[PDB]
Amino acid sequence: EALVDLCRRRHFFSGTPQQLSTAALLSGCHARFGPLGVELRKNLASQWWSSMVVFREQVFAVDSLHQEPGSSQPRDSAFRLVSPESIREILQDREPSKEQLVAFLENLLKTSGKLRATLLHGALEHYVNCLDLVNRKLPFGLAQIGVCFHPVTRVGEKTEASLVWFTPTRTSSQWLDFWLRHRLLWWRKFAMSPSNFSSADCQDELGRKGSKLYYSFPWGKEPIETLWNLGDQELLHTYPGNVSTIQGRDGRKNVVPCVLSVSGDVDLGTLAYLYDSFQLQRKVLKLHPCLAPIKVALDVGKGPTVELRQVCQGLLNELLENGISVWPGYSETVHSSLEQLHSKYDEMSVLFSVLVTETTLENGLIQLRSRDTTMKEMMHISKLRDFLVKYLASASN
Amino acid sequence: ALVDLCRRRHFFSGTPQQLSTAALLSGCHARFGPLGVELRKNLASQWWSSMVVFREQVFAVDSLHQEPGSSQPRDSAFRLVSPESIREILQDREPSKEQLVAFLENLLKTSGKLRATLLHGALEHYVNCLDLVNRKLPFGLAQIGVCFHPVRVGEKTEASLVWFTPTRTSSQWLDFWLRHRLLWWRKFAMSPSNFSSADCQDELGRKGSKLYYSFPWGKEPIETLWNLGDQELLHTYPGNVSTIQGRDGRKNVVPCVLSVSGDVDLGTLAYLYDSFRKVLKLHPCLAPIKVALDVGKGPTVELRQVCQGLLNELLENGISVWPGYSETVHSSLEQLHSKYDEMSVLFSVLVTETTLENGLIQLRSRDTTMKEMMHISKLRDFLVKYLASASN
Amino acid sequence: GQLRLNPLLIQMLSRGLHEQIFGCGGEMPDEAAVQRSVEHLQKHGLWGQPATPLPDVELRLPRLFGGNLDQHFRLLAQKQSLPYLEAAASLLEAQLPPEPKSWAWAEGWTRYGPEGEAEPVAIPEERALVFDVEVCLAEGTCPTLAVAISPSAWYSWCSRRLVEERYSWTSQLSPADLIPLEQLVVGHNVSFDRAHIREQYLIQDSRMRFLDTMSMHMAISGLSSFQRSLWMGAKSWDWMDISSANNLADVHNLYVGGPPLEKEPRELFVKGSMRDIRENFQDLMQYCARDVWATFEVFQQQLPLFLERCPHPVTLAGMLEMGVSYLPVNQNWERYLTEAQNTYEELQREMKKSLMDLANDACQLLSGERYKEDPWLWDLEWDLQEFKQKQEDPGPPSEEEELQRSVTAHNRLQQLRSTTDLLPKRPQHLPGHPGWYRKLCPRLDDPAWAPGPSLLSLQMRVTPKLMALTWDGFPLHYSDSHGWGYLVPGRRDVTCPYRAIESLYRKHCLEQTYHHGNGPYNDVNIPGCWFFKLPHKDGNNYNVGSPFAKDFLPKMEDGTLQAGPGGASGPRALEINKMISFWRNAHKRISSQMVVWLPRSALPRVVTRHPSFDEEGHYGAILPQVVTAGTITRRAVEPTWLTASNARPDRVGSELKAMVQAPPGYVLVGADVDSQELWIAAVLGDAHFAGMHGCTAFGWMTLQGRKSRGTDLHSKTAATVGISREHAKIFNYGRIYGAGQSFAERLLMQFNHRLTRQEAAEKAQQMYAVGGTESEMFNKLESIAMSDTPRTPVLGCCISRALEPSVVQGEFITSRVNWVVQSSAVDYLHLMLVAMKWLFEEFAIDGRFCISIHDEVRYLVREEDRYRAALALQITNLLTRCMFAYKLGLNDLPQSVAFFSAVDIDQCLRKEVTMDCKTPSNPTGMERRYGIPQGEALDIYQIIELTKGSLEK
DNA sequence: GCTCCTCTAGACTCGACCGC
DNA sequence: GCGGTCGAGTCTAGAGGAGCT
Ligand SMILES: Nc1ccn([C@H]2C[C@H](O)[C@@H](COP(=O)(O)OP(=O)(O)OP(=O)(O)O)O2)c(=O)n1
Ligand SMILES: [Ca+2]
Ligand SMILES: [Ca+2]
Repeated sequence: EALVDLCRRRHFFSGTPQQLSTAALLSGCHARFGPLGVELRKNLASQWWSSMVVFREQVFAVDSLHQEPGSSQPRDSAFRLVSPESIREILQDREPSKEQLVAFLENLLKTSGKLRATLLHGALEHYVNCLDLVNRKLPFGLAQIGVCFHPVTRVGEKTEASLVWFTPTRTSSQWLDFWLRHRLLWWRKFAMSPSNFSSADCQDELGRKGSKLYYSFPWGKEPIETLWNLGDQELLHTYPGNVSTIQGRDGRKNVVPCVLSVSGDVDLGTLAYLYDSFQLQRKVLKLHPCLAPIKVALDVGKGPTVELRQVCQGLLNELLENGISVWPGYSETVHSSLEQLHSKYDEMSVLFSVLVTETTLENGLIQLRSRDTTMKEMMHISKLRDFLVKYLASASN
Repeated sequence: ALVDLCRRRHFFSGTPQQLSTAALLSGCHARFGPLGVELRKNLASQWWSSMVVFREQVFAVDSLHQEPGSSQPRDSAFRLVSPESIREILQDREPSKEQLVAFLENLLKTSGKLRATLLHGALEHYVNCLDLVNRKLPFGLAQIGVCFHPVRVGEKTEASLVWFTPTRTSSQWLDFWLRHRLLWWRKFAMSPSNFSSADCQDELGRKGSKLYYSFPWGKEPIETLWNLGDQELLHTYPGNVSTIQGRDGRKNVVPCVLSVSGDVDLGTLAYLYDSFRKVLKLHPCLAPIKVALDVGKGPTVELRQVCQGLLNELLENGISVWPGYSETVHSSLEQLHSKYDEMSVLFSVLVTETTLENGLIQLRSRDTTMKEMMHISKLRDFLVKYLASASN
Repeated sequence: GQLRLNPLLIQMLSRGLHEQIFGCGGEMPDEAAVQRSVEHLQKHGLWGQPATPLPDVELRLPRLFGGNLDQHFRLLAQKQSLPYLEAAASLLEAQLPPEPKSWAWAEGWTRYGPEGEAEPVAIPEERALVFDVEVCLAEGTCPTLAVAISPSAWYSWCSRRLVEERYSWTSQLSPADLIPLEQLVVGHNVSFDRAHIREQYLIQDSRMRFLDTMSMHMAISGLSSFQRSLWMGAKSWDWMDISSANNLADVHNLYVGGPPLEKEPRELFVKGSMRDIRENFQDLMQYCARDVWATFEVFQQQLPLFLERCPHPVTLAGMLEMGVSYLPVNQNWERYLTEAQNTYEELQREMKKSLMDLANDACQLLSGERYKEDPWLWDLEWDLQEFKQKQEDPGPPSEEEELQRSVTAHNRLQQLRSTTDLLPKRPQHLPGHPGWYRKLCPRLDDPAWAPGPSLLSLQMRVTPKLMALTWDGFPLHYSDSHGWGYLVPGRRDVTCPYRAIESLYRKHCLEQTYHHGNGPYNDVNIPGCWFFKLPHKDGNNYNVGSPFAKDFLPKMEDGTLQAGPGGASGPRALEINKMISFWRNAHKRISSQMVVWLPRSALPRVVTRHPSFDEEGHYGAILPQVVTAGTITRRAVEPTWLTASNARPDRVGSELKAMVQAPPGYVLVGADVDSQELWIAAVLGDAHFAGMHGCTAFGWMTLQGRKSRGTDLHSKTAATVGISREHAKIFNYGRIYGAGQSFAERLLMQFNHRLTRQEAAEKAQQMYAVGGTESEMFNKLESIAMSDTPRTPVLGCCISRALEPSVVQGEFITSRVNWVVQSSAVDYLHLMLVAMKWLFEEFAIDGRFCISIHDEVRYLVREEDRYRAALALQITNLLTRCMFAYKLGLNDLPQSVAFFSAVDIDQCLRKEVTMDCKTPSNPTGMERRYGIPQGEALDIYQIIELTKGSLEK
């Protein structure tokens, strides 16, 4: 069975079979994630945010608009925002001439806003605010997770996690190497096959040096993250005028920082992690415990159903208050055999399966099944939450 | 002025010309700083938890920012046009008046369109999520995303829940959602009386409700509820009906659609206004900065290793901490306290020579403005307890 | 013309060089010898073969002093070794007052004259000294105290760390943090003591040389590995009274005797700390003085004996020049170390994760009792311990309804909490999981608990079973009576699934009683299978305990020790184990190298004013602790640097040699001798048979063979019986060293386990029997070894007293036949060093000796003198080859071995300039992330053009 | 041909607190 | 009263060296 079909059945991917092809998945022109896929991507984005901001010094959140001011660049392919009302007016109000229509079409390429293709421009506009926040100290950084639009005609949407790192050029190379190593380690942390995450140096048309991470998809390698060593040109272009406001304190001296652009693709990263999980035997998605959308699954059988469901509802409330995702399989009206339920949970990358039987009302013991070992362990209810928290904490660090 | 205080503390961003009430409410510029972004993220997390995690049969939905787009004129959403086409039109065969007219018509007839509401995003995922729940009604779809509305394009981040129900139970579910949303909005506010509700009627006569926050200039709609019926679902799914019928007991029925949509940018603005010596008493579950670490009287290396450990401690636990010890500027204690008050810092931690001697760290509470001593080992547990308490 | 030939049609040296080196006249070859050589070559089919002549070389060599080439080298060595032998003789004739009563404590050197009067001095201010350095191992590599003796008065020195009560110092060392000091410094294992000298790390060379009593002991009365083993075991045996180990106590007992030295049981430097060293300062100083006096007595009793057994001064000059090794390093060394360690840790983590995944996937065989059919996990414990005990849609709930539902759910959940008393106070450890999986997982009570099988490791007996390792298609099996092994299916005599073994072997044979090996071992009695042990290096009697040992890496690279089923993470773990073997086995030595970084002030003016120089960079030097004579063969021994390791695309940390980088303004000029030992054996055979190069078949093949074309000895040996080149090279080198037929048989069995003992014996006999190609070369080696006093046929260096036939009778012949060739090679190295130093001093060439690995010579020469250095290397090689021929009675030299094939000029010590040295630790390359352009390899013709055929600037 | 050592690691064995 | 885990004790195979600290 193909992995894409399994993901579609278990709601990791969404769309028609025409949208489940490799080209359609890579394009990003359509919503390609179900609720489980959305939760997996949210977990991946939260891990990236924690690693790159929370545990890192002088990295701050930045918000940027999807629209950018219009530009007259020679070959910008970014789609333009045109008001339909203005077009309707022009075309059915005063009947202009051919030259007037030519001018109107020219104006659409001179004042119409454009959808952002990268998050680099958004972070640069907030450079002064972050300079003021850090008392003009260096090195600081800006991180943002958002949607970037890319031409494919059709428009493709891809979610980008971008870290813009400001640092003096004297440490630009060491910072670039450290960031490359850290990103490689972060991508290989949750990978069952870390050897499939590669790295290679690339050069742009302007001669700048940089790296580019890869993942070995079955069809071939795809760039899941790119690092660029951009000079001071970007900051100067974004702030044409006095240089005093652009300079940052490199200790006892004021230096214009060198911009490092670290750009990851979390949609392609989630696809890569879904491919890494499947072995490519029991069909099971061996997602990392920090990335599994569902960690605990509850079930009820051999009633009385009222007491068992009340106990399961109490356990669900207890687990949710501690930040554990639980799939309430007891509320399902249609019941299936435990073999099919176990197969479904394994295909959904559910870490643990909890079964609350009628014997639980007497001694409090529940049957705990693990995804990794497919072994059932009798554990007491009061000790389930602590075990799950300890397991998640150990799997995190 | 609250706006200036939030701009100087990195809650609000932009030029002073963009700090006007109209500019703030339009959403045409990124109006939030890093602290504002963190506060908005905390509010979004609270909304997501209360509406999905602690709710039955509510699931995540991810939808595109563009719609297939159509000729329907009433549409005012900005369109998506490839610049390369226009360049080809203007720098090549050089067509004529009629051909330019045809090209302009084709832009409105067939092109992308920016979304104005998240309602249509969930309706496209209705079938897949219905299959996910084994067609068991009721179930809902929640999504927090940015929507574009013409004012220049204004951007507003909207948290929307599309609650599919059988027709008979529409009113009860709508009232339950209204009361739940009102309680959720009033939970984080020091002045719950400022939040209010008022019934409203749609153009097509569909009944609904709205939630308002009493801003100092007036009441602005922060959330709007509607009873859309089966019109939208049938519009999005023409042809066969058996593929959009949920299960209501034994009988099947096309579910009614309830639209629960709130603006989290305007909600963040309302909570900033409610939080307002200048002190911002943000709710502890919403405050972007909870722990502030400070040093005093030296020595440097040992205290910084102390504060550094107290920081990895609170970061592993999951508590956001502002590293105020790494600051090169040696500001006064009262200045630091005032700055932390302005930045809505929950608790301030002071590390001195006594901490090296005994191990006690002075803890200052923003609400009571009192200084208390506490051991290092008990700081994490106290912070976790305090956060848990506030969350309930 | 300039072309000279040989009666065997071998191109000889050109007239221009021949008249300068060997003079004119010569002697007509004898008709009988030429006829015999022609007959011998014709019998082997090595006569009349075509040979393309090489272009003639003309060069004006520098004035060769004396009559012959030998007198020139003697004069050069005597001039180089005069100021040091003078100091050595002064030490021999020195009279020294007794040890001082009370040592001083102030910083710096202290002079102790008569009656033990203390007097501080900045430096000893003496020509000759005997050195002994004590360093606090716990504190670091910086020396702590040092005691030295002089012919005038005693001296002592203590570091500032020992004296001053300051807090912890910086990690990086400086020349100002070392012992301050022509000059001669003597000691036991003086290579270690040399590394603690300030002036020894400067880029410019100071006139200081070191005599190591251990090297002289090995040259005089050294012990072989077997001799060392016998001597250690005991303490035909008449040689034990004249030989001793390299310890100072054993050497003192052997050469001076008297009251034997006793090692201090306190061991403050080895084991203690700074405080203990401070407390017992006087006793440590007394022990150091005892060691210094013992070394002085050893030197007094050794120097005349060493000069009598090694009368040629070239040997002494070379030994003095082998002890001044200087490996320059920069800030890239720290990078390399950090990258290698990080890669090693990452690969260890990945391998552990793969093993945990294999263990987790192995548990699924419990269902249906499928583990009984697994070829590997059939015998494990799969027991499981039992647990021990002591509608239509309703509308939305109202606020009261939801509140009461929540509170009643909470109360119902809290009611079950009272059942904690009903549970045993000692919880079970994973009863549901099988028995073997319980061991691999830590208990929940453990404070160091980790999820899954976190205790699994490579060394356990279940890892090979989880990885499904197979030996030639046979699953591995551990027998307590015989260790590890493998099961061969097909026998017709929980039960092991022999049918599964048969199916697996059929699959392996189709996709890629009938087996020979360590023995069927019918005592194990596994139904349907036989138990053959894994071949151990020590022998069939010994039993293996781990198939992941360092002796199985060649066996698994050949495709025999393969991971079978579970191929997702199975073979990946084996690949990771192969990749990190070198770093695992040698990270302690590499990371502990004593690196000292010079200040910018101490750097010469050339380095600071170079375009490639960087102000933020640090240039340092690693001084190898090379024992100039660490074996009976007098070859330098160093585990870290003096090895055959080279950068590999699948080894972590293999590029350590590439990290030795020349400083700006200087370049590393090197050259590798092409088949040095083979050529030495060939020329010995040629001089023994008929007195002319190429008379022997072995010499003719050595001179005419070419690796590329496929006529060389190693390629022909490999093609004769079908072996790999490296294995054939090992075979041929062992045979030349004197290995018997048993060594050949064991090598054939080890390289190809499919060979039986009888077939290996037959193949070894056929190879050794080839009236053969190397008979005369060997007869010569046996004659030299069996003489009364076996001396080197070039410099006349006498053999170790422990190997003379007067004390070993007819024993230890395989050692002496190897000693002859290896000591000839060492004398060749000595001649090379003497000639290179003479050429550098005469023509004012700025450079110094860098390192001598195996048959390679490296010189840190200024860049502006890189071609002059290459021409000097070519001239020295020509002179050494001519001297070797002259000492054997041959006043000529073949053109094919007269000059180097390529004199490397590179910024690092890589094996070849074309290599990029990509390794899991440095995947990009040397040039990509360090700035090392490829070097230039030049032949003699290219060097002549760029130097105008002269050495003067 | 082929000793010794000190060492780490692993696994089998047996006495022994302690809870049932 | 008795057996269940647990903590050393020991036995053994691999590894590093046979120098100086
Ligand atoms: N099997 C071997 C090979 C080499 N050496 C020694 C003798 C040489 O002087 C030195 C370097 O030899 P290499 O193996 O590096 O090169 P070779 O001299 O063997 O030439 P080739 O590699 O072309 O066979 O190492 C040895 O003892 N045993
Ligand atoms: Ca010494
Ligand atoms: Ca060579």
